[PDB]
Amino acid sequence: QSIPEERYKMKSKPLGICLIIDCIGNETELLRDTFTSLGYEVQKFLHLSMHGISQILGQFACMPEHRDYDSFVCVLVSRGGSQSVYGVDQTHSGLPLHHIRRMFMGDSCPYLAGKPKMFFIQNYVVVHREADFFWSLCTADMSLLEQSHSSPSLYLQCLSQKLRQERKRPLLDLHIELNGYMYDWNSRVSAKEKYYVWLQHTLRKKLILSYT
Amino acid sequence: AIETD
Amino acid sequence: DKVYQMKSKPRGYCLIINNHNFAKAREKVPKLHSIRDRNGTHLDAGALTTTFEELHFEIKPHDDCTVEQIYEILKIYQLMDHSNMDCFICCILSHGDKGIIYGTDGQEAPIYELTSQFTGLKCPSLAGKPKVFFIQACQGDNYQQTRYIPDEADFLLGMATVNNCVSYRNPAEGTWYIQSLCQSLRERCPRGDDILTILTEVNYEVSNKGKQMPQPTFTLRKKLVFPSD
Repeated sequence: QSIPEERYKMKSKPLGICLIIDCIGNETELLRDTFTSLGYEVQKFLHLSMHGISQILGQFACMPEHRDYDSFVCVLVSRGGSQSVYGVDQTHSGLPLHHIRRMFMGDSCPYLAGKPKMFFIQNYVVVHREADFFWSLCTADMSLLEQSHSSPSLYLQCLSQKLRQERKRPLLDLHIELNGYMYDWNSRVSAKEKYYVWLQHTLRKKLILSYT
Repeated sequence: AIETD
Repeated sequence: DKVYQMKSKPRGYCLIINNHNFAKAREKVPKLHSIRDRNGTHLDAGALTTTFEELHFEIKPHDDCTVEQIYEILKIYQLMDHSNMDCFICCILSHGDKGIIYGTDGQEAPIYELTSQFTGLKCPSLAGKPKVFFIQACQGDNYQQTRYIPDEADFLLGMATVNNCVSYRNPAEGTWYIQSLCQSLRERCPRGDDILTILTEVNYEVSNKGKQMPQPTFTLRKKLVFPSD
């Protein structure tokens, strides 16, 4: 008799929408290919302003289609602060991550109640209504973007490779190994080239991004 | 009685 | 595919800050006048004590600590020599609010100020080793911003509830979160289950019994297990 006792149902086709918001534009098709391979319907929006982000997230949170899907994923890439994202806007007070949470909570977003809501955020810096959320926040220095030959996020690329090759393993098991890899990469570079990875979640069941 | 913290 | 080394005897210290008596939060701090003493927290402290002694940690209990005391205790552990230990655990049982915990004297201590005292730079003898915090407390008054820990690796914070909300304490049985946590560690560690998997199970048990939603926040980068004798 193993734990967790239950497993999030993962049967719908598609498994859900994979909302990609890349305000920077350096990421490759890698992550989108991987999530499509997993069975997600990918929708991509590039270089959005904070307003654009609030507006696209708000919109997606009310998509009646969620009722037919078993999960939801959002990948967010943007310059930002400790716990917020600036989008392409030149500002110091971004859209706080907890507001993003508020938009998808059980009350606000009912069509996703009891369904796993996953957020993978690459930030570049200088039922209870709060259940079934999974937050992955990677923070790296903006100087990684100030290079003549900018490098795509090692975090997002590693996430894609793990999901592509080991999709039947629990997401958290995969992510802890991803963290180990980021730690190994970090052990080779100064702070302005490191990828720090922080996680927070309210999952109540086994979560595997593969058909149950 | 069930108390909150 | 790695696991944090967890073989030393003891494994490390398990600090338990247990706050029961909130008289002053009514005798010296004007706004918490209706703040009730935490009846049942002693059962929690005892459960944590027996759970972790069985898992080979050296228990260091401290009861009724004002915020000043919490800081001095934490400072003493920050300066101690953990070089022969594989882990460090710090449990805090008290009243709380959005992102913070209350001292018995009604003063506040941001959770982030507590955990960040154990970064590799500040506590070298725990650098590369898991630093685990378990906090039973409310995080607001909602019933149904901080990121709690540093972004560097090896931190695990187990919170009884998401931010802005309350957590429940049954005066005769202990708190939902701590009692569930201890029961799962006791039953599941001997079976080889990792601590994060156990915390998801706790999220589930507690959320099934208003409703309460626990929440782990962490930067762990290896599987964490507490091998049980």
